[PDB]
Amino acid sequence: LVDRDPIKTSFEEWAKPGHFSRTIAKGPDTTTWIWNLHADAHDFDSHTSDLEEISRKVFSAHFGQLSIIFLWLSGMYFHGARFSNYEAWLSDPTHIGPSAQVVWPIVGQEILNGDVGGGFRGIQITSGFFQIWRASGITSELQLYCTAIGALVFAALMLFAGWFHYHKAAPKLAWFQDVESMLNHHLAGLLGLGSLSWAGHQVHVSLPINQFLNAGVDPKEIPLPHEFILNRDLLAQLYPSFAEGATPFFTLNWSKYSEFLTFRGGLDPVTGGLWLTDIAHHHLAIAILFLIAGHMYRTNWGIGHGIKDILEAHKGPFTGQGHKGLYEILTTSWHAQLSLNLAMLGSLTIIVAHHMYSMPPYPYLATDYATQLSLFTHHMWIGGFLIVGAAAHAAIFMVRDYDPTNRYNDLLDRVLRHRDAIISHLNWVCIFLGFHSFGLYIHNDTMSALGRPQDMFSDTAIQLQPVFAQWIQNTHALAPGVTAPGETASTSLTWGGGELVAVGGKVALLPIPLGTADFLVHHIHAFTIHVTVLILLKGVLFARSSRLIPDKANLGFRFPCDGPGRGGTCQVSAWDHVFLGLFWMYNAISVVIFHFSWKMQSDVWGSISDQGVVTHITGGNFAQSSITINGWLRDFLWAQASQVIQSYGSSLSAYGLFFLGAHFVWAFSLMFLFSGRGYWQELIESIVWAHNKLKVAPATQPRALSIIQGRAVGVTHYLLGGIATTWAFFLARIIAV
Amino acid sequence: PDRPIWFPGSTPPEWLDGSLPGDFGFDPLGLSSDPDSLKWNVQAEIVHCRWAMLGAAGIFIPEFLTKIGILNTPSWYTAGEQEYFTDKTTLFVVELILIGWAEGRRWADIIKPGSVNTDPVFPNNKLTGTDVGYPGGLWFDPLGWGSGSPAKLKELRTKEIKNGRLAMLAVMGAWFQHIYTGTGPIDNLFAHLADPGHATI
Amino acid sequence: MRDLKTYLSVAPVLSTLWFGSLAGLLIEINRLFPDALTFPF
Amino acid sequence: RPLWFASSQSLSYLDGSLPGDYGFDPLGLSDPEGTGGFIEPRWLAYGEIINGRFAMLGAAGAIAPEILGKAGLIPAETALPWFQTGVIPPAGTYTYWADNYTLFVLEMALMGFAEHRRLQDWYNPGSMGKQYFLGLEKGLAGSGNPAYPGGPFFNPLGFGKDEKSLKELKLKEVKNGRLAMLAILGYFIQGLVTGVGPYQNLLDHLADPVNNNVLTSL
Ligand code: CLA
Ligand code: CLA
Ligand code: CLA
Ligand SMILES: CC(/C=C/C=C(C)/C=C/[C@@]12O[C@]1(C)C[C@@H](O)CC2(C)C)=C\C=C\C=C(C)\C=C\C=C(C)\C=C\[C@@]12O[C@]1(C)C[C@@H](O)CC2(C)C
Repeated sequence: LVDRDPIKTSFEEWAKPGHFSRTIAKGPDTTTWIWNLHADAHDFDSHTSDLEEISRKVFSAHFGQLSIIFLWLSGMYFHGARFSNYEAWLSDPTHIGPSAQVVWPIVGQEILNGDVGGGFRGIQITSGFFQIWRASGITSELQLYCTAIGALVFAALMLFAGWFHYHKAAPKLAWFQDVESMLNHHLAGLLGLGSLSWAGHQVHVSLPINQFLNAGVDPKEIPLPHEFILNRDLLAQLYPSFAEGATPFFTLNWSKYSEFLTFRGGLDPVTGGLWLTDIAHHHLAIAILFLIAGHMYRTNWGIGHGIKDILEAHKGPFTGQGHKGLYEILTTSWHAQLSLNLAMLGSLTIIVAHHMYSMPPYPYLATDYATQLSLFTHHMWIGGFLIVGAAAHAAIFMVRDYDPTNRYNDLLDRVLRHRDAIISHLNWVCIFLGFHSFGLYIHNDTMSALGRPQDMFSDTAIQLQPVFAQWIQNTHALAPGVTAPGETASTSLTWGGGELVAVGGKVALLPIPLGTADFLVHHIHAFTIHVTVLILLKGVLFARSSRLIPDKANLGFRFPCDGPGRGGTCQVSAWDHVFLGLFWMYNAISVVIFHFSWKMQSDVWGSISDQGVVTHITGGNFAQSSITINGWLRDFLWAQASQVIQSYGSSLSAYGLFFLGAHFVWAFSLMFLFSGRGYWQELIESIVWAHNKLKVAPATQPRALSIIQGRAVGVTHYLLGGIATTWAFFLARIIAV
Repeated sequence: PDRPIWFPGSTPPEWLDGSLPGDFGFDPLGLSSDPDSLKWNVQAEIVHCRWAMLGAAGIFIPEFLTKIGILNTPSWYTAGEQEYFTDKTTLFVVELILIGWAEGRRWADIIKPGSVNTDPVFPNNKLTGTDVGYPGGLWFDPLGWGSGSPAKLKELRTKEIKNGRLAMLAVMGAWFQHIYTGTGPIDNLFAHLADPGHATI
Repeated sequence: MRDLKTYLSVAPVLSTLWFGSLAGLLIEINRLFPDALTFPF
Repeated sequence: RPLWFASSQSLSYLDGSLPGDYGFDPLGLSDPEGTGGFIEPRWLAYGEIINGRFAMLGAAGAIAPEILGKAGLIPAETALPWFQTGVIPPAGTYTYWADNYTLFVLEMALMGFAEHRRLQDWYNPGSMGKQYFLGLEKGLAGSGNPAYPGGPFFNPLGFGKDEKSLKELKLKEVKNGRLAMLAILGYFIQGLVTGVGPYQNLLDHLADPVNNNVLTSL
């Protein structure tokens, strides 16, 4: 199912911009043509109506994405070998700050090459690559150079594959629609075999090298990874069970492998991370489970399941026919699959962000506060963006590919017939949550201002205790020995076990208390999430029609309005709902990251002394100061911003410059959001007049930006400015202290 | 159409029809698809060939005689670091002026053929050439072998082109050999002939 | 190739080349003569 | 005709034209729908024939110096196993009249000439007998079948005069090539797990089968 040489390789189409569209290829009468060229670059569905060609175009771009990712990985690995102090950091991870970037001295920018330890001058990095390299057994820079070379080779291979599968042998449509085979392969081979290979690498390389490192041996005296394979005596000395070979595995005497395959739980006191034996056992079990899961769906040999057969058998007295017809929708529309995958990926990213901080998987990662904060905020933002994109593409599918005549589905029909109740109930829930979550903050502020601290919602006057979460913490703290007999310690130290882990005089992790403030902040999170969901679902559900504009589907997915009639019809399209929900996503993620930062700085992170007294960074003021808006403004925003505003003249002045630059970018966006196109089109007419006077009027007539373009520019600049401000503030605050 | 090709069994590019001397249909990247680029590349190849042949002679003949002891000339690699009767920038300026006058008239013949064939000072003296790149005349063709039947001209120009390509390859090889081995080009040949099995990169 | 030369004359590529050369020239000029506040000649 | 693990899908296009055809294709790689790239029945047959011929050359080569060494015919310094004769220098090396990397370039040049001529025959049939090649292009014209070029160079003895005899010899060649490929896989994997010469493996097995065996080696 491939075609030989579908499209000739030529430079002819390079010299004719806009060849993908008939209208754009005509020529640039005005300046709107240039903007329209870029906005429709990757909309393959608008270029042609053939599903096979769209699938072939989609298949090739992923190869370019993979090549770009491989180039990025190659650069990251190469910079750590040539412009880094990784070897010096390896001998003292607790007193040296990782750095992998140096700057050329031209205009006085060499001040950014601050001292970081190990006789090195550079920029301190917070991506956590040093911990990953240490956990993999990497010791010298030659291995990093080899990894960079391999990544370059893989990027070249990906680029060649991308060219080949589009210009020499393009698969047919019947190849793409083999969902059962694709699922079987991506489950058994992509995931299970990868987990098995990583488990093997961890067993044979990471474990002995990491044990030698934790023993305190000089990294230059540790035997090379290949010495543990050729010389089984070394492994037998390290692990006696290796002397028996693979015989216990094939005789089901798996108890002999308990030395390097454990079920301990908790953190390693030496490094502050999870035990590597637990990780190896976890990867082995996950590989087995994924290998089993990949033999469910039917193929050329009869045995297995048919996804259509599974779907068609589920229906209920409330839902009618049920899931019949969903198989044909998901195997014919690219947008629905994209929306579902984007939503699932965003949720998974948020879950990963939440899980990484409380269960540190890398050595010397819990005590690196900047890395933890950066990873948390980065992954949360990525998850939010993916979640928004899911709804955007769901609306796109609803507008374009919906067709009840040939693709009828009962479940989709029933949802669209009672959307008013869903929207009204969601509106009521949002209003109730906003009143009963944010209103308690204003009450506390008013009572504090009036001089009545005894009438506030606080731990000392009127308690609002999160009794349900405390019960979960108590249950999980008592899990070992009762409901998890095979475990020695709890999964996390934050459950409330009472034990504290200190590495290098710093607090890695300890139980986290929950009080009245956590109740309020959690309900604030719920309120913001509910409002965002309301906006996106209202946008998706009313994409085709409404009581105001019955024929909204004919106007398309991205149109500005339908005139000033009916009192005003501004921003009625589904695109405008995504444009509006991006702001609320930004708001929710900012509140969440502020909560995380303040809570960790106030109740977890700190230093321990010889007598064992913990002194936190901010002194534990979160409980009594976060219950008012004035407290958030004073003890968090005003107090913690002194690091970034006093960074001039030092190696951290770049963050100080980025603070003001992001301020300017954020403030600059309000011009596009608060104004309209007619004023700017009328203003241009006067500017064109004087150019005509001096014979400098261009033939490409200048036109003001369209309404949609202006809204997009405004939202983009707004988001960029806000995120850059928060990034600069966080990094400047956390690197110094 | 029946001429030998660089890749037997393949099809030569359309713009290479075998009319030019030394034509084997080798143009994988199509750098001379349009005629103007073809003419410019032909002129550039001719100039590169002649310069390379002169350089190859001047590199290899002096180094051969030095090894056997007839002369005691220095290495071609370090011949630029000796001291001469004047500063090197003065020689460079004199060279720039002279070769600017020389190559300037060559540029005009390429753009507008048949316009620089007359002596500016003594109009009685003319160049007899008719093809771009082959000036002819008594100054450049004193022996009179440069005119005749088309077969003779094609044979001679093919010989010149092939010899020039070989000279270009030889000069690049000598430069890289001196970069890598750090020894004179003649010494490398004797080393290879001493132990052909092992005298290698 | 005529079509390859045509693609090199498009506005973004030409602008990128011009601005790269310009930035290189300015950086070299500032490297040769650093910390200039007044015109002394 | 006999069949070996044939299937309804496989039998729809394996009608027995090819030599050594038993209808064996469980994965359906020779399915002639949507052929392209390197997945094509003609290219697959050509690759099978070439791989079989090379394995036939390699199966005897990796064992010929070994058996004479134990037979006292060649000097013991040349009776090395295939994996120590210099293929993998870490596994062992032997000094020839030139270093290994120098031999590699000459081998690559000669094999490049040969394989490029063969590939250019495959792409456009009958081409190699046109251009002047030291006057040897008269006998390199081929025969129209890429895997069986024939001619005075590749068929000096003039074997296979009769069509049925040619069919029989093609069948024998295919069978021997498959057997040689299996033998080469056995060579590689036996060398991987035992670390000694395959002839030594056979001699050890003949010494006693119950003590030198898969149950005792693994
Ligand atoms: C797997 C991820 C993925 C994929 C494959 C797609 C694919 C697609 N999306 Mg999409 N989208 C995604 C995630 C994804 N999206 C997410 C997460 C969101 C939410 C933010 C959206 C929101 C979205 C909207 C709102 C729209 C699409 C549209 C489209 C389609 C046309 C794309 C196009 O023309 O863009 C062209 C690409 C660009 C113009 C590049 C944008 C430049 C960015 C925004 C600025 C970057 C700033 C940078 C840092 C500054 C440096 C500048 C430099 C020059 C100096 C295409 C099928 C469009 C569509 O289907 O219309 C019918 C459409 O209107 N998407
Ligand atoms: C060579 C082209 C050119 C010329 C001669 C002028 C000349 C003028 N412009 Mg102007 N302008 C240009 C391009 C040009 N503009 C472009 C491309 C833009 C869009 C960014 C503008 C935007 C603009 C505004 C908004 C205003 C003017 C105004 C003016 C007048 C006041 C003088 C001045 O310095 O204004 C300031 C000039 C600028 C800020 C322009 C920025 C410089 C541009 C980027 C240079 C680009 C040149 C272009 C690349 C040419 C390529 C040449 C190449 C093909 C060889 C003056 C008559 C003012 C006026 O009196 O109103 C009528 C005014 O308010 N211009
Ligand atoms: C006319 C071209 C030419 C010739 C005759 C030689 C000849 C020689 N080179 Mg050499 N070389 C050449 C070009 C050439 N080179 C070029 C272009 C480079 C740059 C990559 C080099 C780089 C190079 C190195 C680094 C070394 C040599 C060395 C040597 C000597 C040992 C043989 C060897 O290992 O060659 C190896 C040659 C190559 C790797 C280059 C490929 C050959 C080119 C493409 C020409 C091919 C020959 C030609 C097609 C056949 C017809 C011409 C024939 C009559 C000579 C030998 C005298 C070695 C030495 O010093 O000896 C002691 C040595 O260490 N060469
Ligand atoms: C041209 C050249 C290289 C050629 C490159 C090739 C084959 C490219 C081929 C292709 O393009 C084609 C055909 C078609 C395309 O589709 C594909 C490619 C593959 C791209 C080498 C040398 C080119 C140029 C050379 C040889 C220069 C010579 C130098 C001289 C004269 C030196 C003289 C002196 O040495 C003396 C005499 C004495 C000393 O003391 C002083 C000095 C000054 C050092």
